[PDB]
Amino acid sequence: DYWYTENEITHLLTAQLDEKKFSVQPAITFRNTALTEEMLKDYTAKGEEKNKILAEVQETIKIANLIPDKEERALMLGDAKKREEILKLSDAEREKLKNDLLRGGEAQQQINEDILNRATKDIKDNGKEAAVIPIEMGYGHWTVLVAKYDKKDNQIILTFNDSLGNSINYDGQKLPKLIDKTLGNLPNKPIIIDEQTKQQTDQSACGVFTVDNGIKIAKGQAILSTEESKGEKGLRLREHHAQILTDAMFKQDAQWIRQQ
Repeated sequence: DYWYTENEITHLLTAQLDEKKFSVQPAITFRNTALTEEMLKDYTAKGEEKNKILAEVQETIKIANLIPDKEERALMLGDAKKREEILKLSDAEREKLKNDLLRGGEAQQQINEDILNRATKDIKDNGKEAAVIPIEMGYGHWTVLVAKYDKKDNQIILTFNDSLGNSINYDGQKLPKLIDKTLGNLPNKPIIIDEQTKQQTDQSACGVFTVDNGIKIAKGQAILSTEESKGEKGLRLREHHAQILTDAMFKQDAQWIRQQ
């Protein structure tokens, strides 16, 4: 509603960036939950180990019901109930479910690398002066990474910002780990510039500033400082974004307009 989806971010960026000079990449997305061997026992535990887990799930349901915050309660309870359903499946189906989960996670990390590499190919081989990559650090936690290339020094430079005021190391250095996995073998290590500019602490505003930061960084212009970001700037940007959207795609203007 208030929260931007990748669809708007991509359109807003494309609409405000010369495609001959700038390439807008599809989003790099990270899960915010870690996969653990213990979590997977929901799929692999059999016999008594399985019975013990089903037992704890059923107890959780009984307690999760009591969580005082209504929104938090619904989330924890819904997930416990889902877990109960999973534990009730056949061993064979729990196994397929686990494999689906692992397949998706593997796809996600390979696709994330491919986007970083494509962005790098764009600025290094295809004449683009910037590649803009929207980065989702978690559900709706939109941030931006802009890739540029100094040919004279054969040097890749990546510029990041998180409008909420987190560093690029947010959530266990997942993004720097990706960058180094993908590009840490280049003749010259990628230089990382973290703008670390807190702009607005509403998670609703992440997509608004992701767009504005990406555009500005792409063009070599200073992003909106903490000072300029105060007040109704997030609103004005959002209104402005709805106009740009309206000047083509009406349904996404209406989305950005909703309250939440």
